[PDB]
Amino acid sequence: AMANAVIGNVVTRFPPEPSGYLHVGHAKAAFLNNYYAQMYEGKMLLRFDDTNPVLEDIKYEKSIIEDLENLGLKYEKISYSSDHFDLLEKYCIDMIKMNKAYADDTGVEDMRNQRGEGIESINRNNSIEKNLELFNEMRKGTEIGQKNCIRAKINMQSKNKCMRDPVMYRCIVDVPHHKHQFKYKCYPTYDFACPIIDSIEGVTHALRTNEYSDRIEQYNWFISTLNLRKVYIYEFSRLAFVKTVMSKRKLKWFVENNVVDSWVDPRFPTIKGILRRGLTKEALFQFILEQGPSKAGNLMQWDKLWSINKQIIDPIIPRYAAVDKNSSILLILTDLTDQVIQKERDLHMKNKSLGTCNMYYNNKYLIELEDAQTLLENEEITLIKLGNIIIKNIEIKQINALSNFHGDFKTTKKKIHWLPYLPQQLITCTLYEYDHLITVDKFDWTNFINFNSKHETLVYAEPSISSLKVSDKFQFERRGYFILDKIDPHHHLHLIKIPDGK
Ligand SMILES: [Cl-]
Ligand SMILES: [Cl-]
Ligand SMILES: [Cl-]
Ligand SMILES: [Cl-]
Ligand SMILES: [Cl-]
Ligand SMILES: [Mn+2]
Ligand SMILES: [Mn+2]
Ligand SMILES: [Mn+2]
Ligand SMILES: [Mn+2]
Repeated sequence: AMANAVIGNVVTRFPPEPSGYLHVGHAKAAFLNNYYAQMYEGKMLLRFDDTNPVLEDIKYEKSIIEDLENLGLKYEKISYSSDHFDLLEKYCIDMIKMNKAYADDTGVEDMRNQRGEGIESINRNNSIEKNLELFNEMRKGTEIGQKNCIRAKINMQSKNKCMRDPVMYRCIVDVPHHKHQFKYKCYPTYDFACPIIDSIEGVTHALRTNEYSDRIEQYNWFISTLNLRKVYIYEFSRLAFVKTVMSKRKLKWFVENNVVDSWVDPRFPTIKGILRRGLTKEALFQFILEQGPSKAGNLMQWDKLWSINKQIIDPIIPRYAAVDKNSSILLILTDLTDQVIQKERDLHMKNKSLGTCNMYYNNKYLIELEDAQTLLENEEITLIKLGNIIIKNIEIKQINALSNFHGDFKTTKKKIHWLPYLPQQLITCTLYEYDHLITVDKFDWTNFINFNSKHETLVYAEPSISSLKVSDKFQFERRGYFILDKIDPHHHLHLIKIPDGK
């Protein structure tokens, strides 16, 4: 819903916590806020939701910004929740002075169960000036102040657990804030800060994953009680996948235990990781647009996302060939000579926009051991993109065959790929095939870790693959889809298999 949205006057905002790397969960949010803003020719704010102190190992803002650019999402302005602390304090005092907030020194268990059973706590009827004295205590971070929090005074008998005096401010004196250090001793809560900040920042349409509770009634109460400009708020379903560890504790465990090497490892749910695994932002965004709502708590399968991605990339990438380097066996076309013939072929047989490549042939070829051990004497097979041959004797250590290129491809059922036996021009490559880090769909947990989830293979590839640049995607004939990840000394390629949904 873009309720009462007006063309040219919509402002949304994407509000990630600046305390971690962007991961695919953020995906939906980042896109939908951009989607709706473009639908209405409006603006999308980027607000780092730094409302409470969190110990950070790195300033994550740069990472988030870079990933957002890598998704084509552009935003009008960048703010911090923390930029409104002074304003938020002002409003908190106004709340106290309208008798719509009180200080409460009741304990956490007691408070939780009085909210459960609906008992208004003793302090609910404090005087305004007592509430003010206590709030200043919190602002100062004294003993008393740390004993206290500020709650909204709504309705403890309400049907909705979120309207029974939610907490608005808290006193945190020991954890530093990633921007203001220990300058603030009290901090607003998410529930109090979000409506206020959206309102004063110009947001017309706040978008939020459904948290299964009716925070909406609360949001709205805050906005009306304070007499602020109204913000519409639409809840959409969270996007989460199976076999995906999204918990920072367990992610850090992986990283510090050398199960992965960085937070950008392709088995990780970070945006950098999944792009590195070969996903297109087009695929992800179309997946989001096409998936509809999801019951709170449901996890999606990866297969549809990768199938979308395959349909996207299949028509716009070159097709090259590669064989297993240590097990490839030699096939000799005994009627030809070792003169090296070079023919122009098309990089895509059905998309000449990608252009041409050079193909080399000789009397000597490299074919797959599986393909090889499938052959039979006097069997006429097809070297793809080249022509047909008839096998003579399967010596498997060698295969001898005779050329017959001018015959038709129709009468042939076996159509194998190949590499010209030119070791000084064949390109050596490492293929990485990744698997999920956990064996289960959701959560003694480390006993479900797939430790051997990075399979490496050495292959030879056509010389023309040298033309590829880092991050290029392509297809290996009868092998699958890959993305160039790294170029090494002596043009050794590191290639990551892109899942295809099958
Ligand atoms: Cl609470
Ligand atoms: Cl939804
Ligand atoms: Cl955690
Ligand atoms: Cl790595
Ligand atoms: Cl086949
Ligand atoms: Mn920071
Ligand atoms: Mn010769
Ligand atoms: Mn010929
Ligand atoms: Mn495996």
